[PDB]
Amino acid sequence: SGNAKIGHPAPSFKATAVMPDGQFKDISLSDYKGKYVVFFFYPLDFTFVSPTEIIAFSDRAEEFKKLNCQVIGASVDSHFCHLAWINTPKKQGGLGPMNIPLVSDPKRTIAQDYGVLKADEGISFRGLFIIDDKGILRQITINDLPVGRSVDEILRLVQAFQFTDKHGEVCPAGWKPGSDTIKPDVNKSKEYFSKQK
Amino acid sequence: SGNAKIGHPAPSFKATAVMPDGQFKDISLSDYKGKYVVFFFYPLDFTFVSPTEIIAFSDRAEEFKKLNCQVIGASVDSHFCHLAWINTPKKQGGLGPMNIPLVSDPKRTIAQDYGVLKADEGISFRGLFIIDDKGILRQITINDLPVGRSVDEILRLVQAFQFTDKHGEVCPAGWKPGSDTIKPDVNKSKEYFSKQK
Amino acid sequence: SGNAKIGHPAPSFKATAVMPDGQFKDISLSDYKGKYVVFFFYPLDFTFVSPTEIIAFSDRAEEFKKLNCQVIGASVDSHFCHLAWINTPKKQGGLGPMNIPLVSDPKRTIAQDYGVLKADEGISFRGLFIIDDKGILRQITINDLPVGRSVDEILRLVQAFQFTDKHGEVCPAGWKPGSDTIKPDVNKSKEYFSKQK
Amino acid sequence: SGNAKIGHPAPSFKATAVMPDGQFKDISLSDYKGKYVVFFFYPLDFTFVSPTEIIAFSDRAEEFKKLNCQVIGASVDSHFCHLAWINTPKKQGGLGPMNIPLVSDPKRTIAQDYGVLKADEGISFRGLFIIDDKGILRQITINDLPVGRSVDEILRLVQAFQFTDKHGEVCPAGWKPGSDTIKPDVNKSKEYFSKQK
Amino acid sequence: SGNAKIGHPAPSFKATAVMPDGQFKDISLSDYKGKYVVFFFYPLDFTFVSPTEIIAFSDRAEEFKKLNCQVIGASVDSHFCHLAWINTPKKQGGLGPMNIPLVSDPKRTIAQDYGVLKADEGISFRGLFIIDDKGILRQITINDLPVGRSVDEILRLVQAFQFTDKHGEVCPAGWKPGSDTIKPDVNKSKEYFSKQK
Amino acid sequence: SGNAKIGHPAPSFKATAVMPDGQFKDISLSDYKGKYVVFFFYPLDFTFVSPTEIIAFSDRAEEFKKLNCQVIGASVDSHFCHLAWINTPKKQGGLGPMNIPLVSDPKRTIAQDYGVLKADEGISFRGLFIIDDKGILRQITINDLPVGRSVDEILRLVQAFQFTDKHGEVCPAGWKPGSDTIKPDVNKSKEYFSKQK
Amino acid sequence: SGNAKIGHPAPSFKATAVMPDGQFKDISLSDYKGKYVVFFFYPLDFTFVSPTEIIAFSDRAEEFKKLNCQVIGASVDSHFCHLAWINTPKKQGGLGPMNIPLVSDPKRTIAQDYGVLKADEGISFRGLFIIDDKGILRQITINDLPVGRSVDEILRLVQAFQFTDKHGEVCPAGWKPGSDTIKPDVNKSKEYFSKQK
Amino acid sequence: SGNAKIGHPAPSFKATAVMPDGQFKDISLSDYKGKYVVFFFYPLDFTFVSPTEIIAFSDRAEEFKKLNCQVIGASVDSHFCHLAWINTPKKQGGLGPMNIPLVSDPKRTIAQDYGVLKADEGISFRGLFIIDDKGILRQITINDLPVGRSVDEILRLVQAFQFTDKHGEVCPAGWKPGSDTIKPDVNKSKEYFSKQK
Amino acid sequence: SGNAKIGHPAPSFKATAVMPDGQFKDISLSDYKGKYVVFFFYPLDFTFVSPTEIIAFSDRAEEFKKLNCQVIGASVDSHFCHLAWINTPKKQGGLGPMNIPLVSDPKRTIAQDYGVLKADEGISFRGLFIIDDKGILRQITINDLPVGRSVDEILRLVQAFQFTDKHGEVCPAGWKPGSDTIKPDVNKSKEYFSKQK
Amino acid sequence: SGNAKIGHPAPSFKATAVMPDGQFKDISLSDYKGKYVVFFFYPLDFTFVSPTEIIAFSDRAEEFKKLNCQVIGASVDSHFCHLAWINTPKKQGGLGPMNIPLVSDPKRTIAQDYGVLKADEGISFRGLFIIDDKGILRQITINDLPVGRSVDEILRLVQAFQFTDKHGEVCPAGWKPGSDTIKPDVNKSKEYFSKQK
Repeated sequence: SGNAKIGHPAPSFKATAVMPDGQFKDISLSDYKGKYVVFFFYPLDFTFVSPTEIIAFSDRAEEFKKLNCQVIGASVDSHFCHLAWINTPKKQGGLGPMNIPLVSDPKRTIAQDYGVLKADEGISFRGLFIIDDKGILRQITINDLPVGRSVDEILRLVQAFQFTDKHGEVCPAGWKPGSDTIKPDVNKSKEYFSKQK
Repeated sequence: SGNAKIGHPAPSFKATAVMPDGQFKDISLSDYKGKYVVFFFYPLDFTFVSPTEIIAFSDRAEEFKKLNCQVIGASVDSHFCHLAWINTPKKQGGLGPMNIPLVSDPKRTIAQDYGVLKADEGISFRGLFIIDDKGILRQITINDLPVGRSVDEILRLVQAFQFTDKHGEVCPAGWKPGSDTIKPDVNKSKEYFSKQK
Repeated sequence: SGNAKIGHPAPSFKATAVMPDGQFKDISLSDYKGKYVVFFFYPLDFTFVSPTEIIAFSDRAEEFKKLNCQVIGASVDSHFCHLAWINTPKKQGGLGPMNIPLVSDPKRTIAQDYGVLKADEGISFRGLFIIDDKGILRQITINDLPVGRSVDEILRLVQAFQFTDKHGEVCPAGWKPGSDTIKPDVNKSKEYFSKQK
Repeated sequence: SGNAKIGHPAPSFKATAVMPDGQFKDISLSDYKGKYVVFFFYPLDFTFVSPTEIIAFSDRAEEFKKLNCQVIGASVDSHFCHLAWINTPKKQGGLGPMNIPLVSDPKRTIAQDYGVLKADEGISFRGLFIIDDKGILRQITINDLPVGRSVDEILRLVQAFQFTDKHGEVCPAGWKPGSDTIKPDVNKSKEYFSKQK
Repeated sequence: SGNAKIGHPAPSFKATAVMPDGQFKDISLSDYKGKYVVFFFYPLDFTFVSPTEIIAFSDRAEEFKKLNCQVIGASVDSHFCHLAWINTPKKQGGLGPMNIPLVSDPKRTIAQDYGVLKADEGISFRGLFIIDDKGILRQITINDLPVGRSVDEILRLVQAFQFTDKHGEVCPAGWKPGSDTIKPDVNKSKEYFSKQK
Repeated sequence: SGNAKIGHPAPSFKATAVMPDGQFKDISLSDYKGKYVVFFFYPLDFTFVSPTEIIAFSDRAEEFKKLNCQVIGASVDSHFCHLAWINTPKKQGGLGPMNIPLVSDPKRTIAQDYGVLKADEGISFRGLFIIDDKGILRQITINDLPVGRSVDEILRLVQAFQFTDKHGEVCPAGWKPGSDTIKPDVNKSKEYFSKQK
Repeated sequence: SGNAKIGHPAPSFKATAVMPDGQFKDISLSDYKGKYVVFFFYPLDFTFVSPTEIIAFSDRAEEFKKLNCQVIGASVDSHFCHLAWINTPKKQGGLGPMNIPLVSDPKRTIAQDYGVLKADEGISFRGLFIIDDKGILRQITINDLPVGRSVDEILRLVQAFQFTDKHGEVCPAGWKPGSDTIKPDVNKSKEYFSKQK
Repeated sequence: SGNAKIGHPAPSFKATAVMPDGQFKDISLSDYKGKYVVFFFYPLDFTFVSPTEIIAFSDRAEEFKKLNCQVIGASVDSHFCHLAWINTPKKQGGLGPMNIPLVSDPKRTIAQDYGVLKADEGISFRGLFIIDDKGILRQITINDLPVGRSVDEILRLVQAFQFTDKHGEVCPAGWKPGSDTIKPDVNKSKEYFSKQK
Repeated sequence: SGNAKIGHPAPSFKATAVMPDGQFKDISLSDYKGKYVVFFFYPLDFTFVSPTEIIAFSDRAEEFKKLNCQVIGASVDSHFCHLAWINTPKKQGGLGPMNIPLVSDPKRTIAQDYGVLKADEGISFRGLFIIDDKGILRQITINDLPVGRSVDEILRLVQAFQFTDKHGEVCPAGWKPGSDTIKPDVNKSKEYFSKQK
Repeated sequence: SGNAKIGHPAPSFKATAVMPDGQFKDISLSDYKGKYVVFFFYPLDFTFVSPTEIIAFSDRAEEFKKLNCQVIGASVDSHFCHLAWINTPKKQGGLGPMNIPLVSDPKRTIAQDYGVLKADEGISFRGLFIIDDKGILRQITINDLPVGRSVDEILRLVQAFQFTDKHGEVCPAGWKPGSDTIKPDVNKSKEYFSKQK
């Protein structure tokens, strides 16, 4: 969990990234205070699972946008290496044009802060972080190096967390838009448990 | 995450537990050595979101068993409390009969070892952990209190890691049984991008 | 025991509690300045000796009210577990309606502060503390698990104390209202010593 | 309480004491292993509440021997001061012939180990420790100066404990020889709850 | 010696004492400012050598008042014990009426302050401290437990110092009033050595 | 004071001294085991109250030899300074021949051990010690600088100590050879308190 | 400079490199014990001054080889990066085929060891070290980011060092093969200075 | 190395130097802001590679002045040891007149600050630091004792840096005045790369 | 050297000396500010080499006066000792009248300061220090115990140091008044060296 | 001063020196255990007092040779500076043919050990140390820079010590060969003091 604890302000940071239009702007998590943010880390540039999951995100970038949610990727590689990677063709193992910002963390501080730094390699694991509109860490997901994440599950989550923040109800197990939620009140909750069995 | 580090042995533990046939028993992580384990904490017994997750896991227990994987719940609550809750009918917010064991971590030391303890409440967060038959932790998943987790996603994840553990290939984003995988070699990986891109 | 010392103010604390009217409320020791307080811990909820000790106190609650004294009980169990227990009938091992508020000490801090923490189990022994309307500890009592306490001996004590408070005349051994008291002076004490044998 | 923790070996001690027959003699708490012990402190000699306590314990010392229970009393006063006090007629604030032994804790180390020391004046409060035949502390009772203790209650305790020892069964609230006990098992306990109320 | 240094101000103290008249009165060493003071300690109350000493001073008291000198004795025994001792026919070791005050040092602190505390026994030694009107310790005497002190010799000392305090001269070996003295000047000294041996 | 504690062996020492026969030797406390010793310091050589005090001893040397007691003097002055003082006419303020050994402590270590070292002046106070044949410190006497000490008094003591040593009785206050002693026993002591007045 | 000190063994290291024949190999600096080594660091990959420096070395490699001198390049970038770079057309800013191993140092330990890490960027400066066939560092050269080094100069140094390692003489300023060298003696030195200056 | 880091203000210093014009003078690196400074250390006065190195800089000095660059030499040798040497004809090994100041560092503090001190001998290595007009160090060159340096290379470097300084373009390897340079921009850098092999 | 640093303010001190005109006086080194000072130490009083050294300075004091130089003797011996020793016939190993102050350092603090205390003895080595008219120490001379210093050499030194302070010229080896001195200039020094052999 | 202490072994050292026969060699104070040794420091080569001092010792070298004493010079200057200055003719300010070795102390650690280092300047005061054939320091002489030492005296001192070590007598002030001495015994010395006055 590093220094990022769920329920608390997510570790801040200011890094150089590759915007969805080429060119290098200095992005800060803080610049998004007001929008949800799916900040995810991936191992190394020019590897395998990575391009598959980072492309999967850029492509669906719109779906997240319709949720006032800004996705943001990051690795320990330099921005120059990031650019070179996006220019590389997909069929060739590259990312190709991106609709998502890609952050570089060559100090590995952003990594240490989020506790996803595989020290023995100076690499970061497949950590994903869902921090909300106010800056509070709401979900954290880490996978070992051989297994990619699921944009769908991560979408489900954001919607989920966005619901609760505005309805004072809680999302039962495996909730999805339309599913039954429940009132977190000893009495009021029985209106949910009752219609179960 | 506290002490649990993906890629290393999952912190061990010895704790009292209410087995599926009712009745207590001292359980140890090691006991389950040789098969996958999905260890998951939930804040408190008699709550609202928790009951849904725990029950979802119980019922889907066979699915996990087929996957040669043991599901184990966990909470700071005492076994006496656990039992009492399982003994409460579902329509009253109770668990009902269980197919899974519910460990009890009253010294809050286990939650500690899994960096899932919400110190300001002596209660754990909605953290999940999947460790493999060799004892190494392969994936940490943590949710803020309001949003329940997804059994399907965990199943996907277990299947994933298993696939990679026995095949020597890696799993692309969103991978599921049937999907294409990518040979983690610089060259032999083109056979994947050459089409799956 | 712990930070609780006979003579000095009683370790402060603020915890959630289940109010007599079956309602959650954050209570503080301090909110009782001006009244004597009998603060007692009990191992766990849904146990055996314990339910006898608190119904004892809950039933004979008026007897303390007469003596302007609040009886507050507490264990490390969640206020959800607490309510659940009070909702379990007595013939089934429950508590049934209470006239005494029950407190949840999940972070174990209150038990640690009063020295009644049974480390190796994250449980509290059966410690009872009687505190005067000024807030300073007057009498402390701890029983090992198997042996429940005596609601009469507390009654006796809470009375003997309020007596010394208003008379500056000490209570001899086995004292009870009506019993002869002895004057704390070298001479005015024989008025008690000669009148015995 | 000090180094005195219930469930653990009661703080050892070796002091000079004034035997029942007069005659001084260094005795050690270990000397009484194999027998239950009622070790109690009293503020000072030639005081008030105190003698009412040590004679009461001395006279009913019979009932304790009938329980293979040794009673020992102590104060920071020297042994020469204890003899002089047993040799001072009751009717004059004195003790008179003693059945139980009184130990002198001049260096105050014993009061410290049991944490009954009232530092602000080199005196010990009214603390009582009922320790058993194995040497483990089973009950701690401590009183503020103005209020003497109850030999009946301590009797009840020394009785209740020995009961639980030999019966692996537990004594409810207010238990006294004859009254129903309860058994520490979710099912068997019902036998107790099923009745009462 | 603990804190008592010759030539420096004697360690201050404020203890409860049994006054010559009979009542208990807090007394501070400073209270006797302006007067000389012979302060002495004795092991215990109800001992042997001790009372003989205490009695020697309580009587010769006048001789001391003559020398504008206050006398005070002390032990670690309580004041209650102190009184009980004076209220004991001197025929059987009591002290009987006292013209001197008996100081109670239960905290063992003032003793510690003079460095006459026999820690291994929590009892003081036969320490004698002569501190003058200006409040500064002028002489220290300490005897093992067996042998008492000498009111005579102490009287010679008090006498001696006072002399030098006024005449700016020094008293040679075993000097009693009326004996030659010597002017502390290389030259003026001759007036003594010449008239001597 | 210092390390020299009453009850334990006197701190050892090996210094250079001027023997009663002229010429120097290296003495050690130890060289005197089996015989009582009276070790006394004195401020400076060629002073006043000092020679009066020291000559007093060399003279009565015998009365001490008779008690199998060796007397030894010490100051921070070199041994050459000692030898020059003895060769200075008594009338001139010298010592003249001596029958007592005088040791030098030019490193103040012996004075520091006995805690008679007036640091601010690098001079030793008027401290005297009496150590038994077994070598343990029995009495310690220290006077400020302007007042000598009585040989007659430190003679009585040595006799008082040798007595208690071989008789099993204790020398009351003011004891002197031939005076009433008393047996330290609650009973066998009354043979003394009774025959008082 | 870091842990690199001319005169002592150059800091040992083992990292994954990309060999000339393409292909990854874990190289260790000891692997070349026996031949001179010109180890050099360069900022990042896909930069400017850097690739002009690296291909300049790959192209002139044979010159070093004739000198039994292994050359090795290094940067913080991953090996997958170093590979994607060599597989980039020189005109495209790439490196093209390479004739020297390019080590990866993602943990910045190697940089830190040679003290060429630019902390504020986690990028290495343009540092080059030339260590001999015994493993000891003989020369260190470092340039601020914006100015590339000069292969000619390196060549000259390697020759000059090798020259001295074999001719027991020393190379003067500006020296190139076939230039006047000098005897490190006070006399044969004149052989240079004289017929010269 | 030491306290000198390229990118930061070059360690400061002030020491006694022999001006090119003979006669002492306390020089300070700060006296040179506004202009580049090539600062070089050398082992010892009256050595071999040294004279050739310093005499070499002394001569080409005009080429540096041309470049608005001050050159300064330094050794642990005194100012006197220095002068004597300069006042020695080259044919004998001396330096002969100079056009460069020679700093003296008997304290060895300037060397430690530059990390060029050879502790085992209290002599420095052949370290040369070229620092710019703003005080910030730009290049560090250190050779082992046996091998002299190239005044040519320095020259190229001082030139190279001055260039990058004034032009905002980067100098490829080997770069000399006239040589091609690249625009440090992803795109604009291409107009140089396409012009290559 | 202790704190005695050549070229630094000689260590200050205030001690009780024995003035020439008989009698005692608290003297300080700052008292002699304005004149040169030859502060010499000597082991012990009443010894051998010492008096021969001190009466040598006493005897030739006028010569040091003619240079505005105060000579001061020092020893750890008390001022009383000093006086007795000066008041002892030379033929008897005494000093006889003294025209020089003899300071007393019974606290060894002054000796520790001039680092000449022979700690393992309490005595001091034959150390002499000559400090100038500004308080700065200009020469330290200390001999082992059996070899005495020579007043002549000390006179030569004072003359030389004073000379230098006046003519800003250094005195060659062995210099005496009238001897050829040298100008501390590289050039103007040839006036000395060239006029040599 | 430093680690050099009169009466203890002289701080050992090993340094390269320039033997009288020219051309280097590494000597160690140790290479002399058997011959007296006069070791002297001088601030700098090519200065002023210094030369006059060392050519002074070098000339009278035979003086000590016949006293089995070995003179040794030293300074921070390199052996190279040493030599250059040696070959420098006296009339130019140089030394010329030496008959004494001149160790070199570039580490400035030998001066440190001899507490003759002048830190602030990196030089060493004019300190001279005469150690005996057994390695123990006997005399330390240190002058401030401007004033040279005196061979004559040093010669006198070596002679003195040799005499004391050889005859068991001590040398009064200004002692020279032939001068009489005192037999270091109280009475025996008397045959010296009488021959005076």
